[PDB]
Amino acid sequence: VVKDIHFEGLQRVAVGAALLSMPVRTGDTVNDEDISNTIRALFATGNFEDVRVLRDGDTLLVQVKERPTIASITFSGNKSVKDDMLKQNLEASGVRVGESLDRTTIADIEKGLEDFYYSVGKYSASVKAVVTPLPRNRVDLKLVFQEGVSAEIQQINIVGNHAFTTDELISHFQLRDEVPWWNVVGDRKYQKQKLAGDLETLRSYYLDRGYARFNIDSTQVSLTPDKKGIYVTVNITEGDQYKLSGVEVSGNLAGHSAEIEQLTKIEPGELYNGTKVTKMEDDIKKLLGRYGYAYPRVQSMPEINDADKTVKLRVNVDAGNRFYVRKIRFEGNDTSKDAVLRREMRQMEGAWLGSDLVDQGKERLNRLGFFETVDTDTQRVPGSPDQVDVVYKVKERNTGSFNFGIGYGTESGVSFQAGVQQDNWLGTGYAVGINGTKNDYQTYAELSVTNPYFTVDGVSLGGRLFYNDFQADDADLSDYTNKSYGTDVTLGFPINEYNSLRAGLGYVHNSLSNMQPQVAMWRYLYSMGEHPSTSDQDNSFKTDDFTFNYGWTYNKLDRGYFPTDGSRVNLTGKVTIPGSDNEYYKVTLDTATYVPIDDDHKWVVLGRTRWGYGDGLGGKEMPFYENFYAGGSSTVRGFQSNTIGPKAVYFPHQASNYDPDYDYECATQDGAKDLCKSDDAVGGNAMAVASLEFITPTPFISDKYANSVRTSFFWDMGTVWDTNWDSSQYSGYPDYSDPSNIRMSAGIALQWMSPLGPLVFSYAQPFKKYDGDKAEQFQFNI
Amino acid sequence: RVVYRPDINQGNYLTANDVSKIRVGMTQQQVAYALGTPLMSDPFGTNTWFYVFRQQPGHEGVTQQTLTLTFNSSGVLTNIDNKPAL
Amino acid sequence: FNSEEDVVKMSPLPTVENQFTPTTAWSTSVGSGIGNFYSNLHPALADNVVYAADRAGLVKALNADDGKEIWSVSLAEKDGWFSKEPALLSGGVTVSGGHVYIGSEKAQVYALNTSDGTVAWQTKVAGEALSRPVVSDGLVLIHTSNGQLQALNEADGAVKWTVNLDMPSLSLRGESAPTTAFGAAVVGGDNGRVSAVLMEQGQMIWQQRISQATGSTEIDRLSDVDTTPVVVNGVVFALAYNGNLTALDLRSGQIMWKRELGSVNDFIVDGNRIYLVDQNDRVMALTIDGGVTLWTQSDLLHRLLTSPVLYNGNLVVGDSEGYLHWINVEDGRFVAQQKVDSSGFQTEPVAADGKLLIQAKDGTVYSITR
Amino acid sequence: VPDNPPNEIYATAQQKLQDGNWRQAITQLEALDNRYPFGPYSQQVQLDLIYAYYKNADLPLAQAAIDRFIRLNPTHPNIDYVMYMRGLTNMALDDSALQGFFGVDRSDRDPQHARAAFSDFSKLVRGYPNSQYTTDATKRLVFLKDRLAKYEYSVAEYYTERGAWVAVVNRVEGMLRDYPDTQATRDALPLMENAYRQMQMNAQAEKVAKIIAANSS
Amino acid sequence: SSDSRYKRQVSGDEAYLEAAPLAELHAPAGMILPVTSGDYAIPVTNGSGAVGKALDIRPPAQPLA
Repeated sequence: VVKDIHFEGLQRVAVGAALLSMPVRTGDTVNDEDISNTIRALFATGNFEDVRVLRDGDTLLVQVKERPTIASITFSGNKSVKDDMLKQNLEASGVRVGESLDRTTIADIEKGLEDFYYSVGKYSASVKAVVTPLPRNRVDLKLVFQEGVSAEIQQINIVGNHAFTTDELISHFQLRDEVPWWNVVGDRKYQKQKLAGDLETLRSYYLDRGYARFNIDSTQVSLTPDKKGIYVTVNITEGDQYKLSGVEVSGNLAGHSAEIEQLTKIEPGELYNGTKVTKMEDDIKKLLGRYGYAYPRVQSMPEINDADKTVKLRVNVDAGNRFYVRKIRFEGNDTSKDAVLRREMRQMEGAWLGSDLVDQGKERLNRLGFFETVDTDTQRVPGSPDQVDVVYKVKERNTGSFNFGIGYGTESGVSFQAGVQQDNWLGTGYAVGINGTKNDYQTYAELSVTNPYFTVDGVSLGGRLFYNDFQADDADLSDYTNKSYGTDVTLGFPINEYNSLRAGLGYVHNSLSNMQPQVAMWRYLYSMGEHPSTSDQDNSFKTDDFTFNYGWTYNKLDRGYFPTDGSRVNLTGKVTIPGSDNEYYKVTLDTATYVPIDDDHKWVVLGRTRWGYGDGLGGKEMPFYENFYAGGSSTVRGFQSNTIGPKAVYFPHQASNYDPDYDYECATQDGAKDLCKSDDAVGGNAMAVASLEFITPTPFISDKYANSVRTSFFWDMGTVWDTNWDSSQYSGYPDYSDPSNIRMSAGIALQWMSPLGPLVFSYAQPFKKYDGDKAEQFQFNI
Repeated sequence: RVVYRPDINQGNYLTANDVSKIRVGMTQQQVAYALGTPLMSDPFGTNTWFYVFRQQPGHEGVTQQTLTLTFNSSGVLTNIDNKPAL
Repeated sequence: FNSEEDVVKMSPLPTVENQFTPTTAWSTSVGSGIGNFYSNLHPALADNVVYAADRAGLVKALNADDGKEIWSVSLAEKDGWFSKEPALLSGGVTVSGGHVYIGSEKAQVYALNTSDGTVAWQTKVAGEALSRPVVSDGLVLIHTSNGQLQALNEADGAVKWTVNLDMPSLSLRGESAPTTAFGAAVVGGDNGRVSAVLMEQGQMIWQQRISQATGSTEIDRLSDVDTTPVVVNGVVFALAYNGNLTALDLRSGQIMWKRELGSVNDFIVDGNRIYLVDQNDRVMALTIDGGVTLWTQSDLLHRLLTSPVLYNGNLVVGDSEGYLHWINVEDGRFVAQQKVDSSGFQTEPVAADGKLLIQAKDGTVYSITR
Repeated sequence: VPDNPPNEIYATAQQKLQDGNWRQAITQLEALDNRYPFGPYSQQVQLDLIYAYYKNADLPLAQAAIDRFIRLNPTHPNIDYVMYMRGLTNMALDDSALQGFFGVDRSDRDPQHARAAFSDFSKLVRGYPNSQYTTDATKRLVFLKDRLAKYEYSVAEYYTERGAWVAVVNRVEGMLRDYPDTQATRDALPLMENAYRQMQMNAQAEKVAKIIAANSS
Repeated sequence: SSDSRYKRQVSGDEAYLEAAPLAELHAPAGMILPVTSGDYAIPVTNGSGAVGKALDIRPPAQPLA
């Protein structure tokens, strides 16, 4: 009968919308039934509570408190707690952002926080949840969280225990009392499931020991009202050990019996403690799994006699799921081709269960480190109780490489230190490595190329193609210039997947023109018989050398991006066949080892070392450029890069075809005109380098962050002695014939492997060197 | 290298035993689930079935065991196909 | 590293009146001993003698004396995976006349009927130790708050009636231990339902659900709920672990005088005359008239108390760090003029006549009277 | 982000959309979605956001907005628009054109996004075979079928080399049951033939050769 | 990707307007050729919407709001 009335001020669910929301539909015979209906439904809707029946004439006229709906939660207070559990416990509490606000639910989140603390352990229920209806539609929720409490749990209440020393048990456990000053290995803390796990710790412990009546029964939790001194008590019910002299088994495995018989081949004296035969059962388990099963039901049910202490074990042994074979599949292959990943696999359809297959595929993936969710899904392919589908996940990141150095040559032709790596180029089935250091007058050009396959038997399309025209130009180039040019390309049929002595082709010739005026250079050419000069840097050598070499490589590594189980081994040795200017016997040696010193593995010790020596044509000095430089760069830092060992002394020279005046420090146009102390370290013919360092998570970053960020600390030790050296002329200057060039320095190294930036920030503070080593203070690597 | 190759298999092994478990004819369902997966699914026509194991172990030995049956009905056969290495 | 806690209201020392001299006639230590580790320490006095024991069960007797303390029974067991491991020190102590009754950390009963010094009767029994040994006529009867009843009965060393009762998940630091009133083996609500197992051979006489002995319901717990009984005038004032009042007599829930006003820390509810200190650190001396009394000086805030021992009208309630609080006739008012072994206060004292008996965490026997 | 009276909110937003800097517009529309959810903006704002996303080729944002609308509204007169765009984004999931350009293309990449595309499109046509959308549907349908024919070709001939030539066989049987209508499939037919060769299986080889002759590709 | 598209019709070839030979495979009438297993048949449409480019790339409709 109503007009769905006038409102000088209506805003929300309205004249009509409110008209019907309450039992006040225009056109109704309304009774007080409807009035109470209005009142209650107003409370009820959980969108609006300013509840009344205020009729002018009899027309409802209202001061409103318009508050729809929940709008501003304010998770006030989050100490080590995040706002997300607050939000999730919020919808758990039945309200949320976007929820109808029924002011009823309030205390729940109090509880929703309060009780929450329990599941952590530590409990300080301080849950200040206050709501401010802001009167147009807005709501501001103040969610003030006080929980001052810790799970610092040390009640080693270990009782029922008279077989294994309480302390031994403690050592089994994760609640100790002292922080080592030698290594972080201790535990003291809580969770319900830490509880259970430790329960099993001691339990497995016992039953393993051969216990067969051991159980645990006492669990009495207590905390002081101060909420920190956490004492909880536990007791057990021990078992009985045994000695074993009895055995039974029943097999329906189709034909592997006396292979078990003598596969164990015990004789009449051997002791009961159970996990021994648990590994006997694993024996026969994977025995059949390889034979061609997947899921036989096989148990070893024991007995309990002490009335003669006489125990006999029985085993039921099924045959299992022989032949479930279906195609393999992939997921997460998105820029890689199916075919290349299939080139990875070694699996074969049309067989029976092989763990070795799938798990090796896992690891082969792990090797790659471009992309990682190493997932072999091998469920029963539905239906036809005859088969099993095979399917595979991986998670990827855009991974690509380039290294160079800052400057210089932006004032000049845009100068390039261009070493660039697609690593999706193996997405071409083969990967090429390229870096040229096309420096103003240093034209370094290399080629590295590998398809892992000429042929799948292991032969890998591996080639190394070299030239540099090197000039070394600041004010001239006739100090020296090289057309230097050589290629080494592999050939090997690696029959064992860790044995390789191979026979690839190794050649260089170089054109060496107008070399430098330094004493080693002179005597080396004298050694070549090519007696060198006295005042220029102008001379000739055309070097043509012929290689017969063998070398062996052995690497077991898990993770491709970042291993943990690091054992990588690479050895080269060159016996140089004649027509080579030097028939050098060159030995080059390098190893690296991650030992993940923990099973969380966050803690990995890294040791890396390298030998380099040349013994070849006893009868020549060495064609020099086979030299060793190392130090002060990354394997060592704080010092000049690759500067160690033997120095570089100039000889009085007055040309190079123009070495310029105001020249090298001495023995030339600058300073001293005669032989002098020109000490510029270059190293000798036996080099040795090694880093001794540790790797540890900065956990102050997200699991993603540390997944991309690595933090370690190094001791960087190197020495290089020239086996062929003088004291007679070095009657005043230092010498090299055995490891004495040992130094000290340590550094902090930080690397973030962000997809576009692999980032190196280092502070290695140099704390020992020798003569010829210069200081290095601040620069930020690649 | 024509000298060596890593060994070669096409498995799901068997023997004249489960063969003896089997004979001329019984429903394509039963035997189909009995001797295992149908190794070579005839596409078209003849329900021609091909239990063949293949083995090439490294330049001295072999096993090409080939089997074929025909089930053109409720699962009826009169088909002989067994042979060792070839 | 250090961000897990929030501020607490604490009101350490706002007022002291020097109108009491807390003098000492002796003040002695034999040194912890105590450490910080729960048990029933208190300066129990037998016939003018307190036999002070520090750790490794070292007893030395100060017998109402200006501080000489010698009855050398310095005893941790001869043995163990440590061969005299003295720590893990919580023992049941009783002196009946001249007999000492000691259980050691795991129900270890020792009857030192002091005549030679260390009197060598021991029986070692399994289980654990929480409360005092209640010797009802040769019957060393104990409830430990694992809901356990033990009757070490020394005509053989132990005649065993084992009555293990209900328990909740959290062990009640309000311990149940036998309180005998007229054969009334009065032992409280193990989940809050007060049980009688009176010994005839071990005999659960009666129960009656009273209240909550809290172990798993997320409710009010903070107040020092000494879930412990005070049977007096028949009417039993057994604190229950939810902080609500109840009075039972005739054994019985036939009365449950349950006036709740809140929850308390320190109680001696002596007949009708109640001495109650809340977690507010507010003490009332309740003379019930329907159960209404709050004389709140929460002007002290959240300091752990020790059992308020009254003497000369003088309810001296000891709260940690050199403070004992001597509520004389006027209620709930005293003067806080303090000198003791300020070595923290952490468990109940047992007092005696109008004097004071105190035992320190570091010191042992200090005679802080007037 | 505006909270004008809300049509001028939604208008400063769409002002940034027609303005084309669709990012700021999306900010503005979300703020409108941030402030007032009670009524039917969701419909209007959601179309704005989906269209802007997918024209920016904001592929997963497009999926998200589409799905959260179809949850807000799983039946309006714009079913064709939305379901069409879903098939499209499922396609876009399979292949991305950013490295495809020094001479690169993805022809045997993620099967399952193509799965989602084929599902969406065949679903839509068997529901709605009457739109400008339907034409795109059939076009890209045959396209992807042929595409994954080539994917299969890649993979199976890979085996063929690798020597799963019998597994090759049954794969080819697979594409057979899939479709004999695209040219790689034609080409494959001889591959099964090759299997018959190398696996000594003779009359079958004769037969497959005849089929190679018969459909002549 | 814009190769004169992304403005009024779908990307990809228009050669799937001229897609692969969808040809009945050949053998005499009266043989079963158990090839075929799916929803892939393309009917003779009359449309069934717009064929080509000038179509709506635009949503089939838009509400002013």
